[PDB]
Amino acid sequence: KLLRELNQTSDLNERKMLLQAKSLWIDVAHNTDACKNLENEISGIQQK
Amino acid sequence: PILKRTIISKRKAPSNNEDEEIVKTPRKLVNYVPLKIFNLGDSFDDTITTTVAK
Amino acid sequence: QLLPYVKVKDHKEKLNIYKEEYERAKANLRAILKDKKPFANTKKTLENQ
Amino acid sequence: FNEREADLKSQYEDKKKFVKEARDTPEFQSWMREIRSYDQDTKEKLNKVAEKYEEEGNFNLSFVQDVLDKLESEIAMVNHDESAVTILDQVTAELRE
Amino acid sequence: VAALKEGIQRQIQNACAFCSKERIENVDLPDTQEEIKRELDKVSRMIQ
Repeated sequence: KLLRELNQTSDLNERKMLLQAKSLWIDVAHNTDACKNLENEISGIQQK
Repeated sequence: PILKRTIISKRKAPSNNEDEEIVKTPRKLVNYVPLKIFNLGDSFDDTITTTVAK
Repeated sequence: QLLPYVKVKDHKEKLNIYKEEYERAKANLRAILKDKKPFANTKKTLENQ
Repeated sequence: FNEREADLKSQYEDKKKFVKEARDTPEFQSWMREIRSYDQDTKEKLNKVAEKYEEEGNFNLSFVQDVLDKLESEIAMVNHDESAVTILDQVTAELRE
Repeated sequence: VAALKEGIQRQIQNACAFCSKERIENVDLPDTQEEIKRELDKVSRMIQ
């Protein structure tokens, strides 16, 4: 019964795990888009 | 009444939050410094909850 | 029920910083506009030279 | 100097646009209506609770983080609420009987 | 860019360690970091 309560809590825990993984993925996406912007800026500087 | 005037901020109370230096301070021509390893979030650790998910 | 304190404080701070930035920008613009005419006068003197 | 002043003028116009955007906001439209809502019940208990809130705010030495922390704490407290609250009088009446 | 790429490699290795980066993009969540931080605080309080 405590394990069933753990399952009920773990549904929210995995939801929090997914939210934190989504936050990490968005951080990775922010880093990647900023890297793409830096690549565009370096490409413009290389064109100059 | 008194509560509204105390809560509200007079525009004259500060010097319009004036900045330091007459003009903006100069910067390096590139000065990228990407950093941004963490954007908000943080707080509860991911490793412990990942082991909990496993 | 009253004005939101966080929002009013944030709005006042942003208005103050925007107003000071506007004031410094307009002061700099007036200074450069006043200083521009002597450059035109110097260009006229250099064309005379 | 002409290109530099043109850039400064463009920045000045951008700053003026930012200043204009700072005012006449939807939040400002919300304002002057909250003032009417406060004027609906003037002072009395509301003045006392407002004075207590001001004292708490100045004691906390914060205006943004403190309010968010209190809001999060009160939402967390309200999350566990209304447990078996459907019947309060009947159970007491039957217990007394 | 190399330092940013090393940071991105560390972040993606952490994302692979924590669930999977490729398994998170399918889920829908607002891009704004402040909303995600508020949701993380809310779920943390719910877990507490």
